Amino acid sequence: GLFSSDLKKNEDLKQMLESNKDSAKLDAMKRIVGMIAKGKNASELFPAVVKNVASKNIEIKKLVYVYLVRYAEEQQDLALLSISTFQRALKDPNQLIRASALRVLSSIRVPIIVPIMMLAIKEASADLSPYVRKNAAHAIQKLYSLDPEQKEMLIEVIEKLLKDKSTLVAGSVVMAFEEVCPDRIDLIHKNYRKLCNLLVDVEEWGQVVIIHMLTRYARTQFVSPWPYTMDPDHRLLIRNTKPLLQSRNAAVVMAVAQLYWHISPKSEAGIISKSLVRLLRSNREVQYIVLQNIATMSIQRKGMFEPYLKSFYVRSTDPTMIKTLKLEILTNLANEANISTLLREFQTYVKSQDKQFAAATIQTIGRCATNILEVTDTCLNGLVCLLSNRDEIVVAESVVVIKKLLQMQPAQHGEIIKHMAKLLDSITVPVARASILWLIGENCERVPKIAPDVLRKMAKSFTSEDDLVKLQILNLGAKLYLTNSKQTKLLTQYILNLGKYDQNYDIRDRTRFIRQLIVPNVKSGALSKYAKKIFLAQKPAPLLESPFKDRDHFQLGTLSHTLNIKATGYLELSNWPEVAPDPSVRN
Amino acid sequence: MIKAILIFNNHGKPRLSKFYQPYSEDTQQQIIRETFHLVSKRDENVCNFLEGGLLIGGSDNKLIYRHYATLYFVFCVDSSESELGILDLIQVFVETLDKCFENVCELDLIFHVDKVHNILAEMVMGGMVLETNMNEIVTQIDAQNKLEKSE
Amino acid sequence: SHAGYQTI
Amino acid sequence: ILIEDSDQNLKYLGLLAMSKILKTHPKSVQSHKDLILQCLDDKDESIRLRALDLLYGMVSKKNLMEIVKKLMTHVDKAEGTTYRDELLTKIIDICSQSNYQYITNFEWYISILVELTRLEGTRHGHLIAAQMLDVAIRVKAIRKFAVSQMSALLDSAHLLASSTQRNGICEVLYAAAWICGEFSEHLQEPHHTLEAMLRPRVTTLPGHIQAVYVQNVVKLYASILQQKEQAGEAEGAQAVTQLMVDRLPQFVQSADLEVQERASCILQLVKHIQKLQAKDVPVAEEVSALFAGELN
Amino acid sequence: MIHSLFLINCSGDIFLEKHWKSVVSQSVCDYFFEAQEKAADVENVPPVISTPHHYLISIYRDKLFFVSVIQTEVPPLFVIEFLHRVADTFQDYFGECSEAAIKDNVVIVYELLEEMLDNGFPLATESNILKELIKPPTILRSVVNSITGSSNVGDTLPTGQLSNIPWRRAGVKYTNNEAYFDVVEEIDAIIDKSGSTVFAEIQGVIDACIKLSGMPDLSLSFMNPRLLDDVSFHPCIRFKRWESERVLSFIPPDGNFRLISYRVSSQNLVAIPVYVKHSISFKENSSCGRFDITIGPKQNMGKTIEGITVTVHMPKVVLNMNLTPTQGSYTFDPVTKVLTWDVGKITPQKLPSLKGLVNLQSGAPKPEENPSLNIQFKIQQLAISGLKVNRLDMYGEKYKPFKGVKYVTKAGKFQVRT
Repeated sequence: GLFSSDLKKNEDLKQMLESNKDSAKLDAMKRIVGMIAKGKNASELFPAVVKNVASKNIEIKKLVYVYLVRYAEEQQDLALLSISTFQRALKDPNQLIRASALRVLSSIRVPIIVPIMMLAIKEASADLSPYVRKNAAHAIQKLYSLDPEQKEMLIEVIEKLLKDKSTLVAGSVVMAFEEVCPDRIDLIHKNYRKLCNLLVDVEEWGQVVIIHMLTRYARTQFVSPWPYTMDPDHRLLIRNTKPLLQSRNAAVVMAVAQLYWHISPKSEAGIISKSLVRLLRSNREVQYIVLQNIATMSIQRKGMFEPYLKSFYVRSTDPTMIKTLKLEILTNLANEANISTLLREFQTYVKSQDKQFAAATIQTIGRCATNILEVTDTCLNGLVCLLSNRDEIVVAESVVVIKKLLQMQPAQHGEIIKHMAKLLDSITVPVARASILWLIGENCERVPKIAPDVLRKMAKSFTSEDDLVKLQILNLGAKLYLTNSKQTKLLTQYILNLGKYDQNYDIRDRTRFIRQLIVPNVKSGALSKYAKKIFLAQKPAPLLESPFKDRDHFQLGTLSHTLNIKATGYLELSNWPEVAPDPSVRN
Repeated sequence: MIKAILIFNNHGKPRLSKFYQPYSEDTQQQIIRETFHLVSKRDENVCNFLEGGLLIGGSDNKLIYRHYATLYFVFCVDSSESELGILDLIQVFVETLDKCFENVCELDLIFHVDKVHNILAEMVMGGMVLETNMNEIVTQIDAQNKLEKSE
Repeated sequence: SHAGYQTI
Repeated sequence: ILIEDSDQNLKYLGLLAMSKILKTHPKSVQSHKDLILQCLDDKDESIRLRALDLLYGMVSKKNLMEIVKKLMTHVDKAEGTTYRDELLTKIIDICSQSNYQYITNFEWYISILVELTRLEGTRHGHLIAAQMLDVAIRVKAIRKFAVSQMSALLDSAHLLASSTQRNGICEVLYAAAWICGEFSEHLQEPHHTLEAMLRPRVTTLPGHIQAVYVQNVVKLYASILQQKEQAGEAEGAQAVTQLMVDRLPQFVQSADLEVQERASCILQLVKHIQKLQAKDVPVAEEVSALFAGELN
Repeated sequence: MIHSLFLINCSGDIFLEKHWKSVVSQSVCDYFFEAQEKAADVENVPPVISTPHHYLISIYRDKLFFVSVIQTEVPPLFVIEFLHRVADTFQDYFGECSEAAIKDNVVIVYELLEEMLDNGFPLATESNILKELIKPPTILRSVVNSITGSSNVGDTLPTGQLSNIPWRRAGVKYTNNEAYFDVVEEIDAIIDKSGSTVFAEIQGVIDACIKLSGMPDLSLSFMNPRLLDDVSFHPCIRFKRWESERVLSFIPPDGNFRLISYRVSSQNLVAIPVYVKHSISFKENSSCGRFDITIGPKQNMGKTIEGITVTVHMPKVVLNMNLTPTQGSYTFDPVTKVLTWDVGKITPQKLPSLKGLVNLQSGAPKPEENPSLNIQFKIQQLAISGLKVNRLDMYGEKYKPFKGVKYVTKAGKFQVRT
């Protein structure tokens, strides 16, 4: 290969593949693998490459296998040429080679060789070397994905493999179970005892997989522990997993945490949060997932994170999404015994360079204000002070939160509204603009000397306003009309005329609705006589609930709650049985 | 006609830089960087006829390019030039480099760039195409080589 | 490489 | 010949030149329409874009629908979100040019538009929604059709609500609801329609979508209230009122100020309705008057 | 589990393409690119991204993105730890996971990936076994390979794979029998504006290099194990004996090896070795301000503080700075507004400082806070926790190996408010 036509170079590679020199073959294959790694279409070399599948140079053999994996699915006819080589390799005394052959054979995605692969799997289960058996487990999974109809036989094979005492095999076998027949719990019952006893002796990746499986069946064999005595088998499960908590593998730790969260007695499970905290000492990618799990847990068991509160403090180096998650955790952990500290910290957080974070912080303060009524006066005061901040986002956000606070506590805060009326001149963000107008309307009887001035200002700007704002203008006007048509009906009419021609039909719909409702007319009946009751109806306070409340049905630790979506392949957890199923099945 | 000819790798490092229209040294460097982002980010299946950059004096001009392996060849030309004709000229320029370097490679761009420039000078003079006959351009290149070897 | 370590 | 070649550089240029011809003698250019459609199968999007431009120029009443079927075929198999957004936009622009100049069968058009709502992930769902409203409003003749299709879209909201992004899939619901409310007289099962609108899932929709729903829902209620009060089914009307009683309390807790605002004033209206109906008052007349004020 | 893997450089380019279950279109990477574009920083790119048909799990590390493609439900940390481990493996074989290392060893890394991941499931995972399955790319070996035709791929499953001690090789001998221990502690601390300690804890980890012949059974014990808590353990450790004896008994793996990690309880006040005096003046809408920072020793335990670096992320109002350092080196990046001061080490005869004026954007308002301080430092021959090892014993072998251990404390997550 050199600075020339790729076609010609490929022909030269064919010459190398045909050449009797092993080094020529190696060179070609390395170049070919490089092309595979680069996503290049080396498929045209397939009939030339396959000829070297029988080469004695093990280095080449590996390179060939790569090639075949990459293109055999496409060149299904040509791929058939490699079959005998694998078949012979499977009979070789060297089990490393046998295993390699088994793997490669199974990876060939050609429907023609299914019968062959099936036979190979059966023989593989009978291999007697645990190394090959481990590979056999993977072969099962592979065949299943290629031919679902063989499932019954594959199940029989798994059933056999489940009896293997070797810890180097069982891990993969369990994985295969989940991949092929996750519902066949009847195949495991007898094996539970050793699965528990040997779990600590299983390689870390297997342990993760096994534990997830274990929790899923545990919820059918046992009944919620939270007088109830603990089943020796239940106890076995938990007492054996205990030591795993200190594992170096974060996934393992999480798996352990999962187990206790969904199985362990609520009075005992508290311990796992200690470990969950040390997970935050690892790589950020891990931390992201961990924080989601913590937050999910904290919405129910606040006491499990309580003593570690300061560990959730946000550092300026944290990514916005990390800052956000920590903030939510702190939110859930806020209470009257620590809110004074948190508020000081939050006050600092509000001034962060990360305005997105600061905005969220402001929202959080509002949320904790509704949680702790005892501090809302001071919460409000600080929040109000933020209105003087030169930043548009900061102020606009605080306006919205204040609105919410006023919904919660509709006390005499006309002075805030008065201030808001002045702020409105500078407010750019439509949401806040609308919010201000809404507050004015809600308490226009408390600021009746201001409202009509605001009204005509808005009336002039109406066509340039956001549709949301326009809707507030309409509602504001309606209230002003009903309570003071003698001064505002002209402007009201103008506004109605503006709505009348506005292209956003939602506005027009609201406009005709209001017009008919508040403007005296031919059919001004009883309901129109209640317009003042309708517009002056007292509204209920908002519920600022945490989003994790919607993840209760997802199993903690799974992809599905990290997405908040029932992800492909996700199995839902069973509910606790009224009574436990016949224990002797597990004997 | 030709405003500049640039050769650079997939990391923006230069292999050849020859300008015909006057630019400041910083402008030249910036043009290269601009060009790099404009060319190296294009897929292998993207039309070789690109719009011009702005640092060169305007997008009316064109960036005709060709690349392989990790090397990019860009011909900055003005709006009146034949993008197709240029591409043809680019390839035969390369053919000349092969004729003179017995298959030109990156190492010739790296360590023999002075001769690459000599060759290039025979191909293009002042941004105007000096030679289109590939055997004649080699002939004159070797005539100079012989002169050098002689004395 | 042994330099710098505390004998133990 | 240049277009038929493999060199994308000159292929593009050929198409560019073809455009120059199209601009003055499209009557001859139309002969290569199929070729231009075939050009969309290349990898270089500037060619594919040029082809779309040429297709725009070549579309007429004698080949619109046919070209559209192929345009759809392409966007269906096409990959790339922004590419698809462009394809969508172009399909729309092509068929909408000069007030849908080449569409005589709007029934067809809308069903196409419905297929376009299935383009999951598009950032121009609001564009589609605008088109939905434009035709349903303008083409009176097929409003019944549009209503039935939009009611289907409203039932499909449980899937459409999988993406509540601004200008995304959920914007379809904006339009669908508006039409079904305004043209509720073309509903066959307005009760069902309401039940679909009353689904708890609605609370996860974008604020302005929910706002649309509660406004159309009370219009839909006005229609069914009139239906039952006209029929004389007072107890049926009591059940209807009870549904309002049992649904508005959910919406009033919406985070969207205007949803909870409208919901609150609606519930207050409902309170009065329940009292007046308890007093044997035919309130549907007064209620329907709140919507009857505008047809366009 | 995993269907495919793409190695993507922060530039937005794809360098290494792998497929195990089927061929995944490169267009799936557009969803990542979109997310990358939406994020204001590579650190803030969501590790989990859902697409219409695929789930994208990814890790950002060393300017590389490890983007895996999964079509079914797989526990996120399972995947994350796995991918992370792969990157660690690359560091083991090529010094570090870098795009350069990858493009220069494509065939080798391609092969490594094929051994490590089997049809989406973990296969070769333990370092020492993998090291025997595929020999590291030693230039001396490559010479031998060109001479003899020797492979880098073995033909015998390493005996340790089927042993009861899977984390290590069998039959390995050294003439230079030795073992090195490295006790590293990191100080995690939050200091407020007043200089008060907001939060602090100690993160420790003990690594080791094992060059001991045969299968020695090590026994590590501490003089003050009571200070250890929430200790992680590598699986090779006989946890039961840790619990009943409070002794770390185990037969270690060869070479580079992480043994345990631990936390020092907050019940003990964490000594802070460095204090900071500071003042930054920002007059609203001024063309300039003032900067003054002094770094000094505090609870340094009589040891030298060295390798000191101060990093500050300034607000957009800052255009440049007129600062003069007392030592080390002052530099400032006006592009990203980053202030970096190489402090060096502290000599008590004169404490280091950086001071001068700040060039601000005229007409732009002063910031509501001063940027927090990120400060690095190291103290050798010092375990700030006071952790001390009691004994290191060995059983099963007869030689008397070099035994050595170091104690060192470095800055952990050390940040100061201002």
